[PDB]
Amino acid sequence: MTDKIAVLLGGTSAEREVSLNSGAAVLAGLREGGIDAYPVDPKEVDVTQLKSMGFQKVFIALHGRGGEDGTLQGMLELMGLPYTGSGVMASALSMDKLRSKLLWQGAGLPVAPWVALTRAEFEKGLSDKQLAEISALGLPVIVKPSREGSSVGMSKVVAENALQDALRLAFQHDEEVLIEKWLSGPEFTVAILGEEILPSIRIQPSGTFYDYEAKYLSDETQYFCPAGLEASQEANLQALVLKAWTTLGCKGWGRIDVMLDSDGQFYLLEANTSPGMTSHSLVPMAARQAGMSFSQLVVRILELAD
Amino acid sequence: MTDKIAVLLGGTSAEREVSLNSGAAVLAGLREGGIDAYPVDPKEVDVTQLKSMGFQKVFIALHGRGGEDGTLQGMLELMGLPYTGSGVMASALSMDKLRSKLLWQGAGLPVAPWVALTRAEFEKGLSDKQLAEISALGLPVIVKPSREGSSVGMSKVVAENALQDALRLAFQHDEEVLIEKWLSGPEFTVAILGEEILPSIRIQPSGTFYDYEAKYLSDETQYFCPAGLEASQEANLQALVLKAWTTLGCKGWGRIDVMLDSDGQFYLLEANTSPGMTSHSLVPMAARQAGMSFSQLVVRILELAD
Ligand SMILES: Nc1ncnc2c1ncn2[C@@H]1O[C@H](COP(=O)(O)OP(=O)(O)O)[C@@H](O)[C@H]1O
Ligand SMILES: Nc1ncnc2c1ncn2[C@@H]1O[C@H](COP(=O)(O)OP(=O)(O)O)[C@@H](O)[C@H]1O
Ligand SMILES: [Mg+2]
Ligand SMILES: [Mg+2]
Ligand SMILES: [Mg+2]
Ligand SMILES: [Mg+2]
Ligand SMILES: [Mg+2]
Ligand SMILES: [Mg+2]
Repeated sequence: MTDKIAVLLGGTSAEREVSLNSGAAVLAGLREGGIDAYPVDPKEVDVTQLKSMGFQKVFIALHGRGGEDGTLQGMLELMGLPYTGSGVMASALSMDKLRSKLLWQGAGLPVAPWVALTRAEFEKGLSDKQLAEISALGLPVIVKPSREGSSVGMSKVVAENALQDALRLAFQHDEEVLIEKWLSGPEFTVAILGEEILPSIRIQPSGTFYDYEAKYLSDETQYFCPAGLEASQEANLQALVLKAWTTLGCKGWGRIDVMLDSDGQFYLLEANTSPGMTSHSLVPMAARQAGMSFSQLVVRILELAD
Repeated sequence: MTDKIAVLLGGTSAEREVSLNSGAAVLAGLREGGIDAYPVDPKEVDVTQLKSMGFQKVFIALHGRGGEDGTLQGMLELMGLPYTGSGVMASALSMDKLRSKLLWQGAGLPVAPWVALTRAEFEKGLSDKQLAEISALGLPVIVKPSREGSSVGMSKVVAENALQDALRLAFQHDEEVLIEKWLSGPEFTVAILGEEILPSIRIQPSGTFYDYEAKYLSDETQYFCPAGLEASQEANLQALVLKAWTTLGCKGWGRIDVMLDSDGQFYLLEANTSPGMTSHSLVPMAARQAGMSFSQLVVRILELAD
C-alpha cells in the first residue's frame, strides 16, 4: 500500500463552511493526482486517532483557530505524522494579526497604523491615551478580531459614535481586536508555494471591502491576475511578501494580503498559513496563472510536507 | 476522587538534566501541598497517552524545544488536558529569541542591537554586506542559537576573526543564530506568577557570563534579592518586564532575563515559559524572598492552569 492521506476539513471555526468547500476541492484534486486521500472532519472524528486510523500524511484544509493556529500542528508533530503548511510557531503567529503586525514592524516592514485592544480594556472603558491614539488614526477605520479569517467579525467605521458597535462585533469573535487606519487600496494578494512566489492578484470588491459576501458569494467581485502592475512594482510587491513570509518563519505554502495606501506604498495586512482552496479561491487563481491546474497545485503542496 | 496530576520532566533536550532536577522539586512541592502528582518523562512514556493514563492536569517542568516551544502545548490542547504556563503561541515565541526580539522591537521595548543569520547563509559564506552589518555591532558580541536555553551553544567573541568559529558552534544547535551587542551588565531576572511580578534578582556570575556551570553547578555565583536597585528603578524594571510579558501573550508563570548596558538602561534578553525549578534556580529564589514556600509556589502555578 502507498501512503494514505487525511484531508482535514470542516472543523469548528467560523470558517467551517469555507473549509468544507476547500477540503471538497482538495480531496478531488489529490485523487486526480493519484493520491490515496480521504476526507476527515475533526468536528466528527477525533483527530488524535489519525495514526491509529491508518493515515501516513495529513493535508490541512482547515481554516481558523483549531486548524491554522499551531494547536493541530503540535498534535501532529507529537503523533509523528507529516503535514502540509507551516509549523507550530509560524502558524500560531500568522493567526495572531496583532503579533504578526508587531513582528513585521520590528523587522522594519510596512504596516497600517493601528491600536490594539483587549476585552478588559474595552469593556472597562477606554483610557484617555487609547482614545487619543484612536483619534489620531482619523476616520474611516477598519476593526478586526485579531485571530479570525474570511473577514469574520470585521467592519468599517464611518462615524466616531459607531466605533463601539464595530468593537462589540469584533469582540464576539476574539478576546483581542485591532483598530486600523483605513487604506485606500487597491488591494492585492500574493501566494507562496515552496520557494516560488506566485503572480499577484488585484482584488476589486463591489462594496465597501473584501468581506465574506465578496469572498464567497458575490458574482460581482473582480480579479486581475496578472495584476496589471508595472514590472518593477510587481517585483517590489513580490519581494515585500517574500520578506514578510520569511520574517514570520512560514513554510510550505500560504498567502499574504497587501494594500496600497494613498501615499503609494504597500502595507501588509496579514498572512494566511492554511489559505482557502475552494475551486474559485485565490491560491488556485494565482497558481493557474503560473501554469498549474488545481490538482497540480495540491499535489505540489502535499509533496512539500515533511 | 481528586485530580491526578502528571509532572512532565526530563524529555530529550540539552536541558534534560536540569529538567529532571526541576521536576523532582516540583513533584515534592505538589505532594507536600496535598496534590496527587506523579512524574512522567516523555522520553520514557508516550505523552499522547496522558489522558488515557487517567491524568486530569499537567504540570510542565520540561525545558527546551518540544516541552517549551508550543508543540506539547498544542498536543495537550487537542487531548483536552489543562496544563501549566503559556499557551501555544506565547510558548513558541518565547523559545524563538529572534522573533521575541522583533516583537519587542515592534512594541517599542528595549533590545540589544543584533544581527540574525540562517544556516543556509552561513553555509554559502557571508557577504560583504552581512559582514558590514555585523561590524557595526562593535566588539565584543555574544553569539547564541535562537532556540536554546541554559546558555547552551553560546560564546563571547572578543575579536572580529573569532566570529566564524562561534557561528560554527551555534549552528550545531539551531538553524537560526543571533549575534548581539555585548551588554555590560549587571544582570537581572524577574519572575511572573499569575498577575504578580515578584521582586527582581541581581545575578553575579564569577566567570565570563551566566554559563551552564554558573547556573547549575557552581557555588560561586552570587544572587541578590532584593536586587539593591533604587525604588524607582526596581519599579521601572518590573514595568518593563510586565510589558514584555504581555507583548508575547504569556500566561500562568515565567521568567524574563534582563541586563543593564553601559548607557545605564535595561535591555531584554529573552523570556522563559517553563523556567527552571532546581535548588539553583531563580524562580524559587524570588518566591522564597516574596514569602511563599516552594510548595505554595507550585500549588499556585497549578491552580492558574486552564
Ligand atoms: N486597514 C484596512 N483598510 C481597508 N481595508 C482593509 C484593511 N484591512 C483589511 N481590509 C479589508 O478587509 C479584508 C479582510 O482583512 P484581513 O486583514 O485580510 O483579515 P482576514 O483574515 O479576515 O482576511 C481585506 O481583504 C481588505 O478588503
Ligand atoms: N547580549 C549579551 N551581552 C552579555 N551577556 C549576555 C548577552 N546575552 C546573553 N548573555 C549572557 O548569556 C546568558 C544566557 O543568555 P539568554 O539570552 O538568557 O539565553 P538562555 O536561554 O540560554 O538563558 C545570560 O544569562 C547572560 O549571562
Ligand atoms: Mg486571514
Ligand atoms: Mg485576508
Ligand atoms: Mg532561556
Ligand atoms: Mg579558523
Ligand atoms: Mg549544587
Ligand atoms: Mg536566560
